[PDB]
Amino acid sequence: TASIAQARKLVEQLKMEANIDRIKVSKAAADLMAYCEAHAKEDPLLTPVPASENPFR
Amino acid sequence: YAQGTFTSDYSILLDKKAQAAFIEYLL
Amino acid sequence: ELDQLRQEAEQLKNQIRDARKACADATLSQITNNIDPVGRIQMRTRRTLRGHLAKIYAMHWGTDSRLLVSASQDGKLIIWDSYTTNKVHAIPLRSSWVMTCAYAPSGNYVACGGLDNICSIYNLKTREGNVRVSRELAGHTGYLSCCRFLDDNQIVTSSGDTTCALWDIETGQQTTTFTGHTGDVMSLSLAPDTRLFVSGACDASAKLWDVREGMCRQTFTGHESDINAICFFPNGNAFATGSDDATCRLFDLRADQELMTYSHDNIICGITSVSFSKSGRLLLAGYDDFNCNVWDALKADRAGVLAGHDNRVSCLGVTDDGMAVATGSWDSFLKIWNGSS
Amino acid sequence: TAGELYQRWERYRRECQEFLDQRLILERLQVMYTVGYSLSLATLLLALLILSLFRRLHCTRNYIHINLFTSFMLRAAAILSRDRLLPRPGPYLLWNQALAACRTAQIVTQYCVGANYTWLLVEGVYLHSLLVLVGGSEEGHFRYYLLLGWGAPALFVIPWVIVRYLYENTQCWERNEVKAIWWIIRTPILMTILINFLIFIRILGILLSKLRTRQDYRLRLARSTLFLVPLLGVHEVVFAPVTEEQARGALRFAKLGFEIFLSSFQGFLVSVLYCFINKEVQSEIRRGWHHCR
Amino acid sequence: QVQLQESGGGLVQPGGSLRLSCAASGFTFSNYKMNWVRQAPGKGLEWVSDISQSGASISYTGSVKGRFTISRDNAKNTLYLQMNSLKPEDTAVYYCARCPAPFTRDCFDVTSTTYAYRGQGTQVTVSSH
Amino acid sequence: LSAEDKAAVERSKMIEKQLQKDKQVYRATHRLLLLGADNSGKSTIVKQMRIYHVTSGIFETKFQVDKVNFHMFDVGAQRDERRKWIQCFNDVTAIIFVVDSSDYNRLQEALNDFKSIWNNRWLRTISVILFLNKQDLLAEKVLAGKSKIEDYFPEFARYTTPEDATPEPGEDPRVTRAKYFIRDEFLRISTASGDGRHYCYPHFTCSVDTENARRIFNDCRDIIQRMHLRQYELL
Repeated sequence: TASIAQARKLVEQLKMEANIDRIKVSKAAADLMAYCEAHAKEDPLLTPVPASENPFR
Repeated sequence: YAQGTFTSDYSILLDKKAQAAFIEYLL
Repeated sequence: ELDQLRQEAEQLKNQIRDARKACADATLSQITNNIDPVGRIQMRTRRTLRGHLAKIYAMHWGTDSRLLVSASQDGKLIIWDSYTTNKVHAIPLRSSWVMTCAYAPSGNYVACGGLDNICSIYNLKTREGNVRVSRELAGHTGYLSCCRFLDDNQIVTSSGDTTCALWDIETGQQTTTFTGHTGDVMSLSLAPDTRLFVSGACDASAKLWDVREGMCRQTFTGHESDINAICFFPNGNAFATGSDDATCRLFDLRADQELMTYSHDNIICGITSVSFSKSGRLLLAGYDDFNCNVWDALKADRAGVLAGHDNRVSCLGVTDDGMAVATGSWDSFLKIWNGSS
Repeated sequence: TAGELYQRWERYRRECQEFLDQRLILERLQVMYTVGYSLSLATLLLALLILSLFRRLHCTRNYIHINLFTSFMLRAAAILSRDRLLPRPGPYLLWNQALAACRTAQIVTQYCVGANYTWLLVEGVYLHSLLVLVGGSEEGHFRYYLLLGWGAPALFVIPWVIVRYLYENTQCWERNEVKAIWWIIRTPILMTILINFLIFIRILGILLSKLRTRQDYRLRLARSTLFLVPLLGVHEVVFAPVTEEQARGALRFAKLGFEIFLSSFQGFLVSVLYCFINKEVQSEIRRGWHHCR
Repeated sequence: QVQLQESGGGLVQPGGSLRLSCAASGFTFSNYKMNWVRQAPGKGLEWVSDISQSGASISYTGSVKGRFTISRDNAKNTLYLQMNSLKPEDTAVYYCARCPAPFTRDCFDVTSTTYAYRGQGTQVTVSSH
Repeated sequence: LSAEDKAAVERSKMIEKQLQKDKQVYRATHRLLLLGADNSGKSTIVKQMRIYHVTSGIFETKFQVDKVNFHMFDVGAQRDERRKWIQCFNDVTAIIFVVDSSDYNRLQEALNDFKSIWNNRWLRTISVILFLNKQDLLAEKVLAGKSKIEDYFPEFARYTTPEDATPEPGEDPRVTRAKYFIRDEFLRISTASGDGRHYCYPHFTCSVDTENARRIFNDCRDIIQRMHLRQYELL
């Protein structure tokens, strides 16, 4: 039966997937904030670069 | 060609009035 | 029998859902409440590239922030220059229907593929200078939706037969296959480390795969319709997906759950392409109602709008240095936007 | 003529020394038709501007509309320029610089009228080729249309310069003494008009098939033909019913006035019918305004 | 998680009546044209009925016209279909399946062999002991 | 500096010259999409024009009528769900929808497929050339009378043969009433929402017919004329 093969695979897939370590959203959101602020000065799209050096005149 | 005929009719119609007046102006 | 397995599946999903809620202290918006607004963002169309006769379905910037390759349904694959607008190649395709395109990180190869189940690959730097098809990676059942050049010798193709595969160019065979989603895989994006990658499908779920191991690691389910496009956060620990409900959702890898849903009540169309800025602060989303929206990753704000296209926007790509944004569309025009001090 | 009168007037002294009402109606037509001409110059220039600089509307069809519109200004401007000169005996009661200027202003108007009339034929031919002709993808005939649009009237007016100058030269090319010389310029105008009538009939025949296939009907056909008549300039064919009759009386002035009327306001009518009524450009201004706001 | 589990069904005598309720969660049960596809044994998936975004536009297949009624409750987040005068060939497994996209009227792949937004299926059998 | 840049522009001028040549041939040909079910005679329709020859994905057949070229695409190996690749065919001239009239079972499935095509957002401006295929078998099924269309379509008892019907000389009245009911079932969907952007062109076709490319030609020509007339606001 094709149904029994799929169901066995799905349970095995979920069983291994559920056994992972989850980092609290407070830390995860902090890391996203830290990366954006750290590289904000080197983002030529959020803060436009002076026209003297951009290639698109 | 409306334009041409109108200015052709106007060309003579005003010219003829100048004639019959020029002679009468003398007398 | 069948009931025994399904009963475990329902309970197992319950375990995951309860575990995710356990590690959810505060939302991303709650933490970023003190972050100052990005501010109004105005963008000017620096260049407009014309030469495609039909709608544009794909585009990909080069590794040197130059030579964007774009594919259109007239059977053309043009390689532009983005400076002086000069065209470098006009590679003609065997099949007029093309749904994706790629540019190799080395810049030597360019891939293709579409409603033909074949990922044609072109060698740009031939000995005689003439571009010829180098490989025809066949083996997919459904159409091809996206193909990203993972290294100059491998390529990950996402097809419409609910599979993604990793090819070897020289051998021309599927090195490994990722039998995941139950619906068409519509988009693909490799991690910055070229180790993992993600894929949004038509079942409203974007999975995460290990290229070396070959099996899915995590499954993310927050959407409610087909996922049309998907990107990666520049650090590789988050990603954003756009679907047919006009919502862009920023998922997190370590937290294994969605964080923000960028949407508005005035938008009902549905995203076709997403792409982050260089630093990840901005999130551009190519919407169906003819214009793109420049969101704000840390707080849904809709800083700007790039309303300059006639037909729907089906493309988006930010250069490696994050200097320009190119938005192809179904009006056969590529517009290269940029900031203005 | 008047000029011959003074010539014989002076020679008499050498031996010695050893029509009111028709003027008013023509003047009343002169103000009336220059009102339409001046208005058409003002209104269509607005139409030409909002349709030429917009990159959204640049199909080959609008290129002819751009060229058809600019032929109306160049025709209307020439008429206003020539009418402004008008070296009439009354302006004065020896003179120079005007009889030659009237020659230059008139010869521009003759080409300007020919350019407008032959451009209506081009639009009719292109529309005919867009429906009746099969297989031709077009976009390669624009070289020929531009040549026919502006180069065809040159063949109509350049001989008119030569043949009249050496045979029946007049003071400033305004007096038409002989009807034989009135041709060469008039005949191509009639030929272009007659060809457009055949093209107009063919398009009405096709449009009848389109309306009958999907079935109110009487209203749709009526609006379409009046939408098509000014485009091909075909209304003029029924105001020229073999001029060999030349009926005398106020009917001739009334017929000429109505014929003058349509020519004067043709530019304004064509401008408003294909720039304002046209939903594509009208709705496109909303999309452009949305970006501005 | 778009889940559309169904209820009702079972054994009913010929000429009787039955009611199926399909409860939708994981998405806004509104601005979504729903359907009631069914699959008889030995046959492919076939389309039975559909309802518009907020009612007022309802259609049925030919064989069930005048015998089934379909109703929706946006507040209750449930989709209803009520049978009447059951017939022996109506024995099939009924599914509730929504249109792929919101604010649309072109539900495309609802009777396909596989579809993401379809329910598990309720078995309805019309026979006598 | 300009010495190398001129070489780049010289290549860009050569590329544009070839692109202009390919623009004429791209705009000269008409691209058609062919759709249908398993029972529909899609292959037989293709085989009729397969004579003019010049994992698989999509097939293409090139046939030319009256010096006008047509491209005719038929999807070969794609999954059941077609809501994602159908958006590629939003620029085709017309959609050739083939229906098996003599089925009475999957006819409702055929009607639903037409309804979704008609109402699709990206196919709202594509005219559909309807080919009610296998009309010869419909005569045999109706004449025998074993299977009754009333059993699947309840609104057939009150149906009456349309006045504008033009049956073949010698066709039975029962067959004419039955064949025009199927046509009016599809046209009810087409006229419900199609005002002037696109139309349906029904065609009664047998299993084998020597005149089918002309029907596509005589009906793609109508589509082109209507679009140009609508561009001029004359329609």
